Amino acid sequence: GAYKYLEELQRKKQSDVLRFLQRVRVWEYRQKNVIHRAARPTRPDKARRLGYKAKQGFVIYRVRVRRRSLRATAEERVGRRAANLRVLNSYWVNQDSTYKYFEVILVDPQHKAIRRDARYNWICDPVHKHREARGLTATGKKSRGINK
Amino acid sequence: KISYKKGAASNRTKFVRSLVREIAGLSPYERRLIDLIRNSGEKRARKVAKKRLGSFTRAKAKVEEMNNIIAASRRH
Amino acid sequence: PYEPLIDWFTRHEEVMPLTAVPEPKRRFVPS
Amino acid sequence: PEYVRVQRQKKILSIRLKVPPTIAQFQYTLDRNTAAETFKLFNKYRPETAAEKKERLTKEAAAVAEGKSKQDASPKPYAVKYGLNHVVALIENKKAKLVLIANDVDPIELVVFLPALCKKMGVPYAIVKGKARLGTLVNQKTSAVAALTEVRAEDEAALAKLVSTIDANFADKYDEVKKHWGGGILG
Amino acid sequence: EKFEELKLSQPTLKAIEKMGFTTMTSVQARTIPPLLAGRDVLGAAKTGSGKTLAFLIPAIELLHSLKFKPRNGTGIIVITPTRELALQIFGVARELMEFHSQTFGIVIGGANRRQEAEKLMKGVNMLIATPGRLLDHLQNTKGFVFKNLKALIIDEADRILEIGFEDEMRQIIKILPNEDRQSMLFSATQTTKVEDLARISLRPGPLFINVLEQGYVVCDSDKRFLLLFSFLKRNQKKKIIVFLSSCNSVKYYAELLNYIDLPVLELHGKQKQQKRTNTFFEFCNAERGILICTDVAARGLDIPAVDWIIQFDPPDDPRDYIHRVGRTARGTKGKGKSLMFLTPNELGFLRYLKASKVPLNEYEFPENKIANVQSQLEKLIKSNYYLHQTAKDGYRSYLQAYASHSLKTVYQIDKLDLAKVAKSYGFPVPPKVNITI
Amino acid sequence: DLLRPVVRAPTVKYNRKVRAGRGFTLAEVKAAGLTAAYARTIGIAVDHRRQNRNQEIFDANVQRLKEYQSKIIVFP
RNA sequence: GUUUGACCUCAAAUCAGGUAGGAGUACCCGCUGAAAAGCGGAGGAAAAGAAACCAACCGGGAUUGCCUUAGUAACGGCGAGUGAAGCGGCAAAAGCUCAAAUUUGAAAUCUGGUACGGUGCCCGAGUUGUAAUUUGGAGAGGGCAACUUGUAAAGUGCCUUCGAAGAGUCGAGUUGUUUUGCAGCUCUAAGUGGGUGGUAAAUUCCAUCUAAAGCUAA
Repeated sequence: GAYKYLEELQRKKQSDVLRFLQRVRVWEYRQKNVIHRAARPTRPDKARRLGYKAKQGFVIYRVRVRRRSLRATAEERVGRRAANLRVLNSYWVNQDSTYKYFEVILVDPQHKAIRRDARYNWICDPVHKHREARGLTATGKKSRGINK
Repeated sequence: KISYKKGAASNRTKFVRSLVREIAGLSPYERRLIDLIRNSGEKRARKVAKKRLGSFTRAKAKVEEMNNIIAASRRH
Repeated sequence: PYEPLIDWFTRHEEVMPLTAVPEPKRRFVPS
Repeated sequence: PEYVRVQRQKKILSIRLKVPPTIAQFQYTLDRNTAAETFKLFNKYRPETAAEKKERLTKEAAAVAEGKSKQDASPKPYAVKYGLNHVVALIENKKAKLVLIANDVDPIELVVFLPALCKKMGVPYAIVKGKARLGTLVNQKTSAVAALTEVRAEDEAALAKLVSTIDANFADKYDEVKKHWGGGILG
Repeated sequence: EKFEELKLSQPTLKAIEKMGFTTMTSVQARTIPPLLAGRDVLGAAKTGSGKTLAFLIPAIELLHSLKFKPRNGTGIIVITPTRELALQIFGVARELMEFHSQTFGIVIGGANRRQEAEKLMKGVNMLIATPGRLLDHLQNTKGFVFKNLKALIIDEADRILEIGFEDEMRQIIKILPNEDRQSMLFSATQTTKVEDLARISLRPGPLFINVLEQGYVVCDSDKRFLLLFSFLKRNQKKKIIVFLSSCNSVKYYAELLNYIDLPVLELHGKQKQQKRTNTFFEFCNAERGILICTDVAARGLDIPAVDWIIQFDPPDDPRDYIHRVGRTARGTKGKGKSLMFLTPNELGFLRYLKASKVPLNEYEFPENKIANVQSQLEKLIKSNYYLHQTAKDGYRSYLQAYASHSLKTVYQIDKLDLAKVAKSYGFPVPPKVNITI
Repeated sequence: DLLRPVVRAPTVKYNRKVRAGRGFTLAEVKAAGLTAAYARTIGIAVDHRRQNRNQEIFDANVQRLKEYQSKIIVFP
């Protein structure tokens, strides 16, 4: 599958091609708001290994944050904005000297596709509501420093 | 028990990384390091590489990789 | 500055594929 | 509007700044007639729609219905193939006697490797222009890739000659200008 | 005497019966009671006289006597130079051990490292291996049960010395335990370094028993199989034997030709030895048949006076081929014409032929008279899964046999164009094989 | 309660001491002639990250599994 | 062809269906924080949770809580005094799911509407990948052998070939904070790699896991 090639092309970020894509996409997002929706993940490999599935009930938001942690705060922004959505996880996509750009994956527990497909029904439970608020996300656990 | 991650580098992997580094090009510090090699020798090349990096083993790795680039480019 | 990119490794052509996956049964029998 | 302004501002800065030579391999694409005959070739190898699939399925299920049913063996289907990871999968075998790569993909990094991959593998790849038209010939909105492996004898000569043609028009013409930095002129 | 009177386990008796051997060869008769006595020994025997069975029976007797579990130890080690002989020995031993309770495996240069690594992790009670890969196994594999060494064998020491692996067995035997190990070895001839290795190996004092024009067809690498097919069609109704390298190639070509409906007999190691004897019997009695067999499987038995010797695949020991053709010429009063296929990279072999000083004849190939079946071969391979897999296995074993070849100056895998070999087997594109290139 | 391995203790203060463990191994349950997955449905604990390194502990827990198999009657 | 149509993107809905707030807050989880207060978020519990673990043994084996370890180790104008953890006994015990190679001999996936949770038909979503199978304890492909539970699904013995994994991350410099960790700025790797920890009769050895993703009752 092609997603490997995405992974190892992403591995070389400061290379000419990906720095060019960084520098065009940073500007293009700069024209856009602080928070807004993306039609598709710009790093689909990262989204999958963080748990993305391309079907109804998976929402992509691009969040802009000024330079707690920046990733956690960015997650909290969409947490307040999209209360109905539940924050799954986020990842880094782009940055600027003025702002850092992150892509967050949110899941709707109301769409029957998520409510069915018992692989993901677990997020429908009320106990998972606002994981980012309680630091239960990946960055939340990392900042809390919970490991063995 | 030794994890299969431990075993070795598959042919697909060396192929993939060679193809990536080809299509990526050379970074401005790398574009520097090639000229610094060609001009003032591997000693100063290693010094500058280690200053750019943190440790020395990564420095020798980088210098050896870039000598591979220089050799496989100029002669072929 | 800028310089053109060298094609020193693309010019070598491999005569074989990367992976020797054994062909599965289902590709030859009706599904 | 904001987004009309953005999209009109998009494609200006990209040409304003120097695109990497791995890009601008795109938009140095197949000429008019050659794309036209490529699509005429493909339109014989449209994949079966979900609707046609279901019609043949109910037909054959009804054929099994009879007492006095009928049992037969049928040959392989023939169609283009279009899914991205599947397209790369038919590469590294190799099986793609042809691959078409759309130029306009918003995550271009999904496709930047495909030209070099098929170059080194020797698959006769071509950069088609417009993912939507690939979608039209494949019962999809968009495809971004179109690989073909198996071809009937009635088109095999056409396939081979088109392969030589694309080798003449794309690999020969644009390899030296695939080989330079594009863009960089202000707008 | 016979094999069956000697004290043997019932499963070994059944295996011997189903492989059909009742009598023994005289030298094997001399060596067997020594093998039961447990003394070390060196021996001179002709290649393929049944000496493989001669050690397989008493080693399995030892495993009857000890009854140790697969995890407890590995026991018997077998060292054989070439991949072909190792595979033939494995195929001979597979049934003998299938009636018996212990475990078998292969350790060969060119096979997947991970398969054999996992097998060594599980443990193998009868190891059969080539000299080169055993060092890697003993130095790299962890937890491999090695301390036992109930016994060990070397086969045809002259050939390993010719290959140049003497350092490797010195290193191994330094790694090997000795007090539990008992060494038997077989080598038709001997040299001083072979005797040195024997002195290091044989723990007690051993008692030993000691008892022309050629065609060359320079055919380019792809049309050689099809040229064989055409030449075979033209010389139908003449009994002909073809020498290959890999048993897989023999098998695949056999049913390939059977599908094209020309009668063929197959004689390769993987077959059961009774089907082997039967096939040789119908070949000898019919007097008009195509036979496809490996170099060493042919070596192990005498050849009836034949219309054509062809060697399709490269030889294993070219010196033995020169002597074999000499003996065939002086033995078969009926003229047996011998020819070898070649590849344009192989012309060095011809100068080696000039070193043999025997005369040589060029047999020309007309580009007009071509079967033109390659498209049909491609369509068949695309159609049938079974022929697909068998062609792939034969091709894979062909390249692995090239990897195991000794004389590199005459055969370099780099010289060979692999797309074109793949076309020879009927693949447009080479299937990948893990081979060091 | 689920049946458990009798296991050897670590350290030197209790090097002489024997304990109740978590699970046997895959290798040991295979030596029992049954599978770990099916052995779960019977109420036998299984631990995969553990390794068997002592012969006597292994043999004792094997005989323990034999007597467990003997005393159990399973309903279809 | 100045036409028409494929997409992409964006708007607008008194279009259809849902969802967020607020109160309380004894317990729980994050942020902030003085000489606790405050903020944010639930639930009946919550959190954590199946080793990039602990150890050096004759090794142990998710997490959680109690006794002990123990007022010991360690820390501290080594002053005030601060203050653990392995292991062991006990309670209760639970293991699982992704992401990496193709189904390509047929997206096999699913929301919604409609006629009778299900079934049909139709819109759609989706190949920039929904299904099945595989999470390293391996697993996959076939073939042979038997078994055991509509050319149905699953388990085991043997031969051969294959056998794919978390990067602005690891790490390094510096600044602030904290008692080693955390946060910011410059830099940024490798794959028989990497991390951690012992070890010399030292051009050393072997020891132990696999991060940069996720769920899980008691």
